[PDB]
Amino acid sequence: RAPLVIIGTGLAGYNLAREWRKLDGETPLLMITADDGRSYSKPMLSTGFSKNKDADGLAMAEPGAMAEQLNARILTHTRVTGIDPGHQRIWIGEEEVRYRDLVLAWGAEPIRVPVEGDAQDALYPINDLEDYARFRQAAAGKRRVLLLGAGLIGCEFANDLSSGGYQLDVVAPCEQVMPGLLHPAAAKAVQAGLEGLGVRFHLGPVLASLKKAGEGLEAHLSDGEVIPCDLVVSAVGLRPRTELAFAAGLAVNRGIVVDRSLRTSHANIYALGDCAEVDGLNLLYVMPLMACARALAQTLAGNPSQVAYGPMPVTVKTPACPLVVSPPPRGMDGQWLVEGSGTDLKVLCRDTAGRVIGYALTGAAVNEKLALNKELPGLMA
Ligand SMILES: Cc1cc2nc3c(=O)[nH]c(=O)nc-3n(C[C@H](O)[C@H](O)[C@H](O)COP(=O)(O)OP(=O)(O)OC[C@H]3O[C@@H](n4cnc5c(N)ncnc54)[C@H](O)[C@@H]3O)c2cc1C
Ligand SMILES: [Cl-]
Ligand SMILES: [Cl-]
Repeated sequence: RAPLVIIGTGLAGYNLAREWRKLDGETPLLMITADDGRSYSKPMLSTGFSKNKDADGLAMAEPGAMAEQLNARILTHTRVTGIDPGHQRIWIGEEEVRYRDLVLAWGAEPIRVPVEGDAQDALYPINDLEDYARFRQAAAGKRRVLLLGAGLIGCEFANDLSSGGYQLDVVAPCEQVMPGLLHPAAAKAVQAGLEGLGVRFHLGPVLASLKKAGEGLEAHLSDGEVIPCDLVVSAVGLRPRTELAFAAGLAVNRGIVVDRSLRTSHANIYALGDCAEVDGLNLLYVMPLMACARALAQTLAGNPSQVAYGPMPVTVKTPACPLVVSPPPRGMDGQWLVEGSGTDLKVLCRDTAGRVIGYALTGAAVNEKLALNKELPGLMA
C-alpha cells in the first residue's frame, strides 16, 4: 500500500519509474512534478531550430499516457514544498504525502546573475519544455537575441538560434567558452566556429542593466557597451536543487550527497540525475543518469545494487564546430598534447604510462571518438 514516491518527471524520474516497473508491477507509484508532466528529451531543446521543431514537436508523451504506461498516479503543476524524513512524508503546501521510499529526481536550477533597469526581469531561462514554449512564442517574429553564459548550454543555444536565423550576442565574464570543461585551444576552435556563423562574443563584461528602448531592449554591459536586442536568454549554468534537502537535514555538497547505491544520508530517501552528487560526482548529463536509474531500480525492488561509471564522453551539440570532450577522471592527470590543425583539433591527455585518459576533439577530429573511447578509464574505480 505505502507508495514509491518520485519527485520529478524529467529523464531521471521517468527512466527510474520505467526501469523499476520492469521489476515491481504491484507497489503503488506516485510521481510529482511542478511542470506539465510531458515526457520529452531535454537535450533536444537546443536543436529545435535546426530540426524545425517547436515544444510540442519535442514531447514524446503526455502525462496521462505516461501514468497509464507506468501504472502510476502523476501529479502535475504540483510543487513539493518540504521533506519530513523523520515521518516518511513530504509536504505540498498544507497537504502531506506519506511514502515507502522517496526518490529526489528534481534536477538543477539556472544560475542567476544580478541585473538592474526597468526590464531586469525580461530574462528567459530555457531549462525545461515549458521554458522553451514560452521562449519560442516570445521569439516569434524577432531577430536579435542576447545570450548570457558561455558554457555548454549557452554555446549549443547560440549555434541553434543562429541556424534558426537569429542574430546572436553572447555575454559572459569568463575568458573562454566552456571554462573548466575545455582545453583553451579546443575552446578557441569552438568560438571561431560560432563566430563564423555571425555570433559575436563579449567575454569579460557582465550585463549591468536591461532597459526598454523603443520596441525592444537595450542591454547595458559593465564595460559601457550597449547592445540592442529583442530578447535575452539566461544560460549561465546550472546548479543542483539542494535547499529543500538541506532544510530537511540531508547531506548536500554541490548536489544531494548519495553513495553509489543512490542513498542519501537518511533511510528511505534516494536521489539521482542532475540533483544528485554520486560518490563525489555531480554529472549534469544523461549517460550517468541512465546508469543510476538501472541500479536504483534494482535497489528499490530489493536487489541492492551500486553504479560503477565507465567512460562517459560529452558530445557538445555545436554543428558549426562539432565537439566531443572526455575530461580525465578526477584525481588523475597527465600531459595535454594538441594535435591537428586550424579548427580540426585532437587534444589528448596521456598519463605517465602513456595511456590516453582524456581528450577534446573538434571539427573533423570527432570522427576519432569511437577509436579513442577504447583507451578510456572509467569515471569510477
Ligand atoms: C539545453 C540543454 C542541452 C543538453 N544536451 C545534452 C546532451 O546533448 N547530452 C546529454 O547527455 N545531456 C544533455 N543535457 C543535460 C540533460 O538534459 C540533463 O542531465 C537531464 O535532462 C537531467 O534530467 P533530470 O530528470 O535529472 O532533471 P530535470 O529534467 O531538470 O527534471 C527535474 C524534475 O523535477 C521537477 N521538480 C523540480 N522541483 C520540484 C518541486 N519542488 N516539486 C515538484 N517537482 C519538482 C521538475 O518539474 C522536473 O520534472 C542538456 C541539458 C540542457 C538543458
Ligand atoms: Cl552550461
Ligand atoms: Cl554556483
